[PDB]
Amino acid sequence: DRLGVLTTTRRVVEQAQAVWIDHDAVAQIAEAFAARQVTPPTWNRELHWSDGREALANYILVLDAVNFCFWGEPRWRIEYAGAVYDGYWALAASLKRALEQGVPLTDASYLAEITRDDVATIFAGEGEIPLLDERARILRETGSVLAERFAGRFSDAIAAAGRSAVALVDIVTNAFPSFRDVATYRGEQVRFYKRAQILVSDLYGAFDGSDLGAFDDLGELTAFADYKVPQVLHHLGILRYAPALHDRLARREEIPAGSPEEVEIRAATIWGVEELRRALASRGHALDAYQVDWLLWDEGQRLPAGTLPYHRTRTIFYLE
Ligand SMILES: Nc1nc2c(c(CN[C@H]3C=C[C@H](O)[C@@H]3O)cn2[C@@H]2O[C@H](CO)[C@@H](O)[C@H]2O)c(=O)[nH]1
Repeated sequence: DRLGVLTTTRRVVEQAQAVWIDHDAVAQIAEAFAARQVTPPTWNRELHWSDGREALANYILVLDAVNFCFWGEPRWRIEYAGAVYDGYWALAASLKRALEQGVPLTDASYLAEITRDDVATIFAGEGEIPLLDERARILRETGSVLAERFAGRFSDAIAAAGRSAVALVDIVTNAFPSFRDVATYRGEQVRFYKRAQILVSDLYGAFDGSDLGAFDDLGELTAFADYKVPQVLHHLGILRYAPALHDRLARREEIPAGSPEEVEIRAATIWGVEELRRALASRGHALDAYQVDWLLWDEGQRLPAGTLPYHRTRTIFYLE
């Protein structure tokens, strides 16, 4: 456990007061998923952009740099190629739309200099992308670190990982402050690394496990502690919420980032996915944790209305 995500989240799950895993539900979900041999959707090529290996690598870095927090009213929606998109697909469609119109979002020089007005246009639609100014600051940070550290080529960073998914997460969090996804719980550091781990899996997806997306240790990635996978784990009965937390999610009351309740949901999401992976594997359906994550996240896209709302956390980068 070379990143310490499973080890530190395990401490949270064992002590957790608002969140617990129903291991009976895990076994019952495993039985059903293993029977119909469910796999995750193929990495989505319609709404993800593509080009040369150097450009595609920078595109993945940019995509996942700003891959967070799409909720709010009025709902942020985007028009691309005849269809309207919200949430993640709005992020993906907005970047692809921009690049196709010749916006150089793969050029470190441009990224380093990008204005509030530039990213407001890239993400222009109904409402406004949450934390707009924050995404401008991250794209500047991302651009200038690419330029200074890696000759404006994320391929250099990937090359230095030596086809270790875990080594690449560590290289990203070391170099890019905004990818440092840790918290504390009862005075102990909890490590999560949602966006850095997503990034590694998105390279694997984009490059078909070849060239820059080649990794010999993808099994070492955990789930990505977001707000849809826990909502899917709650819907499937795997995650249970205590009264006060349940009522907060139902009332759509925002939950402060790094608060005990938020850290417990995220830690229980990691261990919810890992317990489902173990149970599935025991029933002869061996998947990697990131594959179980993708599968569950896909389920998140078509939950039956009346399902308990996802937790609302404003992703904070107070330590720029
Ligand atoms: N755990 C998890 N979270 C994901 C994703 C994604 C998008 N992933 C795509 C890439 C490969 C998968 O098959 C998906 O189509 C966004 N997100 C996050 O979901 C939330 C709402 O989009 C945000 O917190 C995003 O950062 C995921 O796969 N797993």
